Amino acid sequence: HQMIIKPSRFQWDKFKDLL
Amino acid sequence: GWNKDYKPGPYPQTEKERLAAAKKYYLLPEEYKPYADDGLGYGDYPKLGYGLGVEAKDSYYPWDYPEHKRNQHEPISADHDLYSEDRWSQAEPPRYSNAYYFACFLGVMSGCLALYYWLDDKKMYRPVAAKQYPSPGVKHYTFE
Amino acid sequence: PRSPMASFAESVLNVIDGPITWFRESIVEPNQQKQNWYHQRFRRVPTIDQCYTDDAVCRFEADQQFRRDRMVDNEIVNILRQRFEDCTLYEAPDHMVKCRPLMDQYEKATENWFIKYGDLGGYANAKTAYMKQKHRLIWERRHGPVGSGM
Amino acid sequence: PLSLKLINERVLLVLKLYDKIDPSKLNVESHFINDLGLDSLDHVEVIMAMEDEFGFEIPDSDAEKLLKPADIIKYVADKEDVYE
Amino acid sequence: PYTVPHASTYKVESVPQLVEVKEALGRQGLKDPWLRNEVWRYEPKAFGTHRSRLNTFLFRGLGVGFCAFLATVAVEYALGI
Amino acid sequence: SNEEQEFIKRKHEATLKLRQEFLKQSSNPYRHATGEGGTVFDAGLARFQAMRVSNYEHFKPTGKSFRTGLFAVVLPIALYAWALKAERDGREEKYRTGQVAYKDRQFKFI
Amino acid sequence: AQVPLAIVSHKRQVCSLYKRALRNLESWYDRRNVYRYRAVQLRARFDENRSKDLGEGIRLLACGQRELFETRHFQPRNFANSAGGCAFEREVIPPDWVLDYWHPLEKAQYPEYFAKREQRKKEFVTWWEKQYG
Amino acid sequence: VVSYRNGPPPHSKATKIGALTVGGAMWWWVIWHLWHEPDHITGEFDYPNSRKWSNTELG
Amino acid sequence: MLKIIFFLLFLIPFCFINNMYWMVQIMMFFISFIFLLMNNFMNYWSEISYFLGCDMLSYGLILLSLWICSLMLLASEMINKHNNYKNLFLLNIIILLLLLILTFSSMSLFMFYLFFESSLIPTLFLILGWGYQPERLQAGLYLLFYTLLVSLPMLIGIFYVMNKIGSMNFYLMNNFMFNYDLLYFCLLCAFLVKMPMFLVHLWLPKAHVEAPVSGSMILAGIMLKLGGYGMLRVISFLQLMNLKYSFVWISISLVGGVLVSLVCLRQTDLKALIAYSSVAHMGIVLSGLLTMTYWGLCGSYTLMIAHGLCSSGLFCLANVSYERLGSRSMLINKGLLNFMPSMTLWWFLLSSANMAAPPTLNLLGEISLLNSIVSWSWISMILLSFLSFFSAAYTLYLYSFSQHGKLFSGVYSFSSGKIREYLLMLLHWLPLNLLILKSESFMLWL
Amino acid sequence: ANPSPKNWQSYGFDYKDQVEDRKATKSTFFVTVTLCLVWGSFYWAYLPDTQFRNWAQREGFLELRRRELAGVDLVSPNYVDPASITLPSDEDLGDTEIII
Amino acid sequence: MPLTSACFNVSNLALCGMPFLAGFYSKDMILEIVSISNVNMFSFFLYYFSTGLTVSYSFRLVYYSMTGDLNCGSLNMLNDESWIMLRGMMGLLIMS
Amino acid sequence: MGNALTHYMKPDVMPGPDVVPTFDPLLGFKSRKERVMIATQEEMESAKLPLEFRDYCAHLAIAYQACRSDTFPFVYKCAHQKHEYLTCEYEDYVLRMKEFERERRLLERQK
Amino acid sequence: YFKYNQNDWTRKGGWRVIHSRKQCVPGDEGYPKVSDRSAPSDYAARGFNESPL
Amino acid sequence: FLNKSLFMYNLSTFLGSMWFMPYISTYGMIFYPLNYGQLVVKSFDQGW
Ligand SMILES: CCCCCCCCCCCCCCCCCC(=O)OC[C@H](COP(=O)(O)OCCN)OC(=O)CCCCCCCCCCCCCCCCC
Repeated sequence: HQMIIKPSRFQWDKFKDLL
Repeated sequence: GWNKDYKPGPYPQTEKERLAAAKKYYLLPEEYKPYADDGLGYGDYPKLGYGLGVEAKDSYYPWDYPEHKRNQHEPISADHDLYSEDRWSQAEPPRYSNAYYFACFLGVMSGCLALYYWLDDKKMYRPVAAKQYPSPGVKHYTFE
Repeated sequence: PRSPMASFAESVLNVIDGPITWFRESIVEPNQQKQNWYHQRFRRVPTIDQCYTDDAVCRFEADQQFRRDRMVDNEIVNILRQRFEDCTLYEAPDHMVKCRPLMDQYEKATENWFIKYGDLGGYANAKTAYMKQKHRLIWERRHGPVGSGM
Repeated sequence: PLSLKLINERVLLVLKLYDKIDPSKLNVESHFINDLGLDSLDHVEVIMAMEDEFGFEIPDSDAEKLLKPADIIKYVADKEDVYE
Repeated sequence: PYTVPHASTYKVESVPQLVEVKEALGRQGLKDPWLRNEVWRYEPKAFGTHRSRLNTFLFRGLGVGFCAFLATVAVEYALGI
Repeated sequence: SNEEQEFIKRKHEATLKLRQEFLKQSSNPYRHATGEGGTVFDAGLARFQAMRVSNYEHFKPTGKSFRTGLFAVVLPIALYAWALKAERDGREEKYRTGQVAYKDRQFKFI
Repeated sequence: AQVPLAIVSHKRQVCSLYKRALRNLESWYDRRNVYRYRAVQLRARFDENRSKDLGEGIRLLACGQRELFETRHFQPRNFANSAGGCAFEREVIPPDWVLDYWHPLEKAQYPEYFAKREQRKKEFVTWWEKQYG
Repeated sequence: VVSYRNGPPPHSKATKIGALTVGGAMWWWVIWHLWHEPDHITGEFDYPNSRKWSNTELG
Repeated sequence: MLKIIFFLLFLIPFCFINNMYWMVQIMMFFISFIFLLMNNFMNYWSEISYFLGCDMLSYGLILLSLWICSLMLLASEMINKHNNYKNLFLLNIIILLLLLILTFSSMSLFMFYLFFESSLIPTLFLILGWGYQPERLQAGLYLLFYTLLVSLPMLIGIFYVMNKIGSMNFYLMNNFMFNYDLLYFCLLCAFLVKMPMFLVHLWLPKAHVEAPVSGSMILAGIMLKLGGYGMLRVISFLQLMNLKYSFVWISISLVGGVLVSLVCLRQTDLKALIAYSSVAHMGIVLSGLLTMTYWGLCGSYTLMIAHGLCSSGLFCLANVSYERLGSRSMLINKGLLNFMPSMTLWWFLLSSANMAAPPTLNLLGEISLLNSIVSWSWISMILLSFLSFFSAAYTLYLYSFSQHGKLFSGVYSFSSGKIREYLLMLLHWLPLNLLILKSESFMLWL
Repeated sequence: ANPSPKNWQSYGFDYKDQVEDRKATKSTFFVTVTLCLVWGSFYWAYLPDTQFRNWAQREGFLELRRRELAGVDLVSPNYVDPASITLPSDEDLGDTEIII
Repeated sequence: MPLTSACFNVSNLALCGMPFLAGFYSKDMILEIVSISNVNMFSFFLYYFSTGLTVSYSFRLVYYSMTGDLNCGSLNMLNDESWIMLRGMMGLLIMS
Repeated sequence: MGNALTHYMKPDVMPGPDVVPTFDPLLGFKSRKERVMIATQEEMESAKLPLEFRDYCAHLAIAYQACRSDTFPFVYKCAHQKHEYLTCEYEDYVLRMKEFERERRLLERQK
Repeated sequence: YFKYNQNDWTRKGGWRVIHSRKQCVPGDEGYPKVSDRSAPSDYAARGFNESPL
Repeated sequence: FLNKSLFMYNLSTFLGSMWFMPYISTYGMIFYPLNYGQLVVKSFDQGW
């Protein structure tokens, strides 16, 4: 399973959960 | 390192100013070619390729920037927006002229509009009368 | 009940209608206190013609009743248009014959609205409609009705 | 999933299906002009044969920079990103 | 590219559609080296022919459809008729 | 021509030096590891930026510039203003004369 | 790292014309046997003509370029995975430094991969100091 | 899967069964509506000739 | 009212206390919540306290001012990370917001003028203090000298109106009507510069670019609307003369909208393209204002309210790429879908709000503005279609070229997106779709 | 595999300590979302008739009930009564611009 | 592709008007209403000649893809085991 | 070509499209019978029949609507009754296919 | 919401439901049928006919 | 066989390129707005 080079999505998910 | 530092200067009237402007824009002197001395025309900026757009340039060449198809320290053309890969560029030169395409399209359109609107009152019809609808004042008859 | 589709729709309507009627008559209808709310009635303040030019007390009151009468007449035209829309929906094939008195009444309402509030602009004072009425009555006196004037 | 042995088999199969190349003289290190008798247009036929075989486009500079079948193997393995 | 074959498997004379081109080029006085690269492309076992593919495509379920139509006719006469 | 190949070779040497500068500066681990974002310093990008911003310094009131500023901006403005004034005056004289009915006038805002 | 040189020889020009002519012939004739027959016809047309001089070859090369521009197909066949194809560069891979900007709790999902990346960082910085430093 | 200079890997029974099933479904629908309603392809109602009617009835 | 004014007056000493940057925006959002509570307003002036009162136009403009300044403190965290002068920045923002509240809740023309031209000095201070360009001197001098040169004879016009009438109040000046050319030119041309024309715009694209993010918010969010508010207050007593001279300004504004919409297709800066984008929509606002219809005035108020949010939200989007990619150039900003994919939601949600969008208040402002201009003349259907087509021809270009394509090579490592930025572009778009609900609030000020 | 608690990724509000990030983040989300967008929208949903649009519809329904009962006009064309207004005479006006 | 070719077969003959399918039921009810109504000469030319064009391109769409000689590369990935995909195809096939 | 083309060549011989009977209905001396409606106006408008389908036999369309609503959605159960309504239209079409044709004969006898 | 608190004449912002007449075929109750509403006040009432005022 | 698409090449280009209609929309009538936007910038926005 090759590892895709994705940017960080932690801040968007934390923003969604805080909202 | 700002816009006041690197900017186009006055027009190269003499040859030594043309050589200094060619060396300033990281261009060989033979390649450099300034604009005209008219009111709209830029001063001291190089006149790059206005023949055909970015799609005409070689995509198999190893570029420093594969996007925009340019190397490092290469002078960007002044109408880089109009001659970009997105708008008004072709990978190969067009087969015909610009007026042949429009001429054939409006010729076919003028023929089709003319032949349709000439025949607008020659619609065919079945051997059929008007559709009879019942009215309290006007009565209709059967054939039996 | 005369069709399988009609019986299925009746069953779906009964399953839909049951619990909401239980929630209304069992929970919503009890524990609701009885209170009275009233439609607001406004007395008729004298208009823009029955007061002096130097007084700004009358201009505010006549402007406010002109705005209120504008909103009421807009609702007259809106309800008269909705009557024609309900005529078009309720008389779906035969809307040509029945909706004609309503359309004539609505067209008369639009004509009278354009007589009173027409061509006044965004800043329509009570005095502007009165001066428009003065010039309209003068033009009706000397040039006949508008549309065949000289 | 590919391999260097598989791509080598592809290159020698396409170059041995060419009737103007003798399979006895054919080798992975055999030069296309000095060792084998090929025209200037024959190498273009070999290049478009590799293009139709491997399913991409080879540019003209990379067409003239290939002189051996091992060079074609190294060019294909660099483009399709296999080294084992 | 698993289990690739050799060049001795591919022969020009096995297929008609390439030996027709070879005969036309011999009539014109020319030869061609890339016929053996396209021998696999026309195979009667792996790929079939033109007439077998049309009968496979146009009439894939004609027999099953006719059998189901006979079944529908046979069950329709027992109930409707 | 033999002069063409020397020019192309000199341009290729200059392009090779600029390419080596780009490969040195683009994969810089220290400049990446500073954490402050940015770009590799390209001269032509800054030349393009100051070309797009500053353009009055090369401007002179010639006949070609006057023709461009007349036929590009002032003439469509003048023709559009004349057309709007003519249409509004033609409708306004019909409105003020009284040639149109009350119930037969467009845009009653109703 | 051989950057290609922009000068094109006359033999390279006629080889490029031969390649583009056979690509246009492949676009025009879809069946492989008819394309092969016409390709051998065009190869014989080139092979009867290769014995001339240089100036006549240059003029007839310009005539062949004009002819190939005249007979060019409106929808030329191209490979999909190569440049200029129907599905070239459908996905864009961002550079790996955005992997360095992940959350540490997001970095905990692949700890062996991030440990190997941190091991490879020292090898890259010594390689960069060897190469350009 | 990948295949080189040969056919595909041999198909499963489910694909062949499904292909014959949907071909039988289409052709069963076609021949069933051909048998039950043959009149829809031709004229559902007859078209008598307008020059065939006698002039002695109206004329 | 006096509660909001004294709230900001006692929020003034928050700046002098150290580590107090984030409490001021908390109290600003609290007073925006309180101003959401005090909403008992009708078309006439209510909450009359001395010389301060409020009607529905003033309510919407003060609420927009409070929201833009509250988001302006949220957007500027670059002032807080560096040791740039936070106390002076907070004092300038509070003073400027207080001046905007005072010039919008002004009962009279003169106090509106006084706080209206008091507002340009904190904008001058933000532009020449907190910008990041060598041409901030060219930015602030163009703005101040353009607005001052055309607004000084407006003071002569204002006292000519005072000498002819007697009063300064808006309602008593609504009764009168003047038939003078030069009074009309004095009382109009200052607002005709303060909202962008085609000919007089220059201060706008050369003052938006060289300013900070906060200068961009305060210029494209509420200080293109001071001229709109001024024309909404002045046009009521200059109807006869503006009906004589309005075809020139409407034709110039419509052709200039088409031409500036053609300019943005040839723009290589993100912050300059939104700067010219403010010219095109306010051209439609100016073309719908001078027709004097109910629909033109209501749709102009709705489009100014819905434009002050969306242009400021677009200017926050160009800032969060300028902080990371290091430049505002459109060539550098390419392929940000693979860098910040979660930001691309807010890019397209705020670029679609610049054009006609399905849930936004901008469409309800644009529909009610094109109604009045097509009603004004039939010749405008040719050039409204061209302008409203070219608007999304250029506005899709900024999202398309910045947020799609191959990545710009040779970009160094920058930080990822933050929750503050997602919250900042959340509050620039959810007011645009929550205000179509209760839209009779933000449209019917008459 | 086990990340350190001292290696904390900041939010957008402060870049010096973790305490000021959480307090400002929670308070800024308090003063915008659950005050200005939810409680403020709940207040604006149940806002009374500031504009008189509901009263205009009720008065229009009652007026259309009472005007067609009298039957004079559904919408009155005149602002005042035509007998109450005293128009000037033709000799009084002279050459004045009468606008229609 | 036995099942995919069968789906492509059913949908092309539905498009051309294989009797008693959906496209036939729509196309005959459109086209014979034209013949009993007032239609222009050029409009009646543009209907039926374009229907012949429709069957002509739709059977040409067959011939290059199916019932013809392969012209692809030496390496192909032809398979018919994508069963979620073909389950969606079965649902739309029986509905069509 | 065809029926339109003769209208370009002989307009006085061939009548126009959807032509009404110009001459007398009793000129042929048949004393032909009068078509009498079975369903009147109020049950025609009760069934929501469209104005393009209020023909001389709308009672068969009313019965077809009743049988469609009786076995909905499986409306094929009295499918032949649809043909009954259809052949009434065909009978009307036959009358129309006579009402044109004898008119041409009436336009030929005067020519 | 749509059958117990729909839009009435005292409120503008509700969902104002307008229904068309159902088709009456024989086999239904009352096949000789005309329009029940004929007055102009019956059209688009929104519950105005049951008002206490 | 005679290639009926290579013969009548001008007719097959018109029928093949969808009546020359992508050229008319794209690379036709787009130079005339895009260059004219630059003439506003060069002459009237910055010069005049
Ligand atoms: C109104 C004015 C509009 C003017 C627009 C411009 C002119 C349009 C002219 C329309 C008629 C075109 C006639 C043919 C001209 C072009 C011929 C051609 O280029 O054919 C090439 C090609 C077959 O060539 P081949 O080598 O076999 O194929 C491999 C590569 N193509 O051919 C093909 O692939 C297909 C060619 C089809 C030609 C015949 C069309 C179909 C006829 C039969 C079906 C319709 C029957 C209808 C009958 C009832 C009519 C009422």
